[PDB]
Amino acid sequence: IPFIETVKMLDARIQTMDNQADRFVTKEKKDLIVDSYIKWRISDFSRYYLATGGG
Amino acid sequence: AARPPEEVKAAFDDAIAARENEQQYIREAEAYTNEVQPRANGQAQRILEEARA
Repeated sequence: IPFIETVKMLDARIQTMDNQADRFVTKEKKDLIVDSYIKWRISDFSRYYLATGGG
Repeated sequence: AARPPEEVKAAFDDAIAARENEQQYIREAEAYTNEVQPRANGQAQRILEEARA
């Protein structure tokens, strides 16, 4: 319906988020520098849009 | 994160490097042994041949 309904688009494709170098402490206090990446998808589009302001 | 301050972080890194250096010293000692023994064998053979001569 014009001027009443707006539309927000959320991409269902898997998003990839990479983490820069950061230091972690092992059990023997040996400092490590770890690079890791995560892949995530949206499960509930309404819930995701609500939880994160504006999606 | 609960990292210690930088000043003591230097000491932590020094401790790890100290572990590595501790291994390196034993490696060099074994190197010295393996180097020195054959020279002793050669000198022994040389003096034996000199006695024969």
